[PDB]
Amino acid sequence: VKKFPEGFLWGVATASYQIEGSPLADGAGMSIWHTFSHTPGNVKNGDTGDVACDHYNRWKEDIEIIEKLGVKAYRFSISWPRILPEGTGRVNQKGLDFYNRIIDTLLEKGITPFVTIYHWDLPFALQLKGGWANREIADWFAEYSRVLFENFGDRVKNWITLNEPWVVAIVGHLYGVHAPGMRDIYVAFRAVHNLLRAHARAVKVFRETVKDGKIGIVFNNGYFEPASEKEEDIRAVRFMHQFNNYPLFLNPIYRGDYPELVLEFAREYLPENYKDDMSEIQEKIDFVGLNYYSGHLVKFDPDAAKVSFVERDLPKTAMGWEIVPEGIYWILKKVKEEYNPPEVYITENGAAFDDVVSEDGRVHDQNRIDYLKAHIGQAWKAIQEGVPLKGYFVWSLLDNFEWAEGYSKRFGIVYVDYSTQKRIVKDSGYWYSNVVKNNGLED
Ligand SMILES: OC[C@H]1N/C(=N\O)[C@H](O)[C@@H](O)[C@@H]1O
Ligand SMILES: [Ca+2]
Ligand SMILES: [Ca+2]
Repeated sequence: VKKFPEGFLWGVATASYQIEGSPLADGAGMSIWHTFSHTPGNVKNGDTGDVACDHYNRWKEDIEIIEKLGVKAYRFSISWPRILPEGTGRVNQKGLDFYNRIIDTLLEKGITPFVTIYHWDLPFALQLKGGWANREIADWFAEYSRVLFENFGDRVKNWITLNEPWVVAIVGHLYGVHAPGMRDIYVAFRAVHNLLRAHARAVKVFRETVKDGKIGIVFNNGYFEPASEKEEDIRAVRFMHQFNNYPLFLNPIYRGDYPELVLEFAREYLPENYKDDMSEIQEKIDFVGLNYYSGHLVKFDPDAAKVSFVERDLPKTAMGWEIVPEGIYWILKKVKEEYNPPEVYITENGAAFDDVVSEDGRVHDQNRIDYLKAHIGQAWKAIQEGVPLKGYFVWSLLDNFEWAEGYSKRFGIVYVDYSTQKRIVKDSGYWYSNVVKNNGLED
């Protein structure tokens, strides 16, 4: 048996664009995901968030499923352009109303809300003004955040500024695979820097507006292992960890500069006097959220950021991602070793598999159970070794719009039949309910 600490938080997570649908309802402005997904070629099958899980209408029934499963924390995001259709200026009361109903219902049911302020659905109106490339986004994001704090901070006490700023910056502005779909390395590093500035401004106003609250920030992480003992491969691993994982943002937040290998690689792409902003970027945070899915074997490659991945014969998910549960232990140990944050959450962990509804009307996803069990066990090991891990959130409550992969990839512990919008709790859902009941793993 592996019992967690008594106050441990077990949650499920979603994001607004992935589940809500009705992106233009009730006065909402377009987001960059609306325009990106409506551009032919950008998303598999031409899928969009126009309907998704229809959570905009079905939110009450989905919360009843959270209650049914016995889960006591729900991490969800707020759509910026539902709240401020033009990004700044006009506040849309019906956008506030939508989230107020969710928040009030969660509290009535004793489910703790964790609110992600930004999970990639930037207002299109702000992208026309450069989006994350524009230094002024620190002001725009501070404005938006203040609206949320003033409206919701009486009830919501646990907040996240940004989901995965690395992905926002690099995947959105260097690889061009996510909205706003750009390929410019100078823009991408200015986005990294503005994301830190925006985050820090939001925390600063949080201290004025939610004096009894806690605020943090969420990073994607992978477990990188070297293909050989060659110094060049060891160094390539170090680079991937400093660039792709939490240090890109936590070295600034905790130490006041970007990590060594990031500076070596990218100093020419950063704003000239970027260091002027580092004093503000050090604004104190209450917790760090780490997302974790997969591991990669890495090699130096002069033809590649000089790093290529080496495919391994390891079990994989429907995303093609290698299943390496020890990486969740490694990343937790490493965050403590490097930055010693006072509190850490696993803010996403999960897996996509090819789910089907059998004749019994059930969804038998033993592969998803095995995945979640292995990673939860490794998280438990990290706790035994002193990592201040305070909670774990499964990605996701619901099958949903998987960004550029569209609806083809199912990460839910609840299946969604998109023709009828019927929800079917998967075996992993029943499994996880039992994990919450036992406060850990029982065999
Ligand atoms: O790719 C799965 C999941 N993983 C994520 N980050 O690693 C995103 O936050 C989330 O929106 C996405 O659906
Ligand atoms: Ca109920
Ligand atoms: Ca300064």
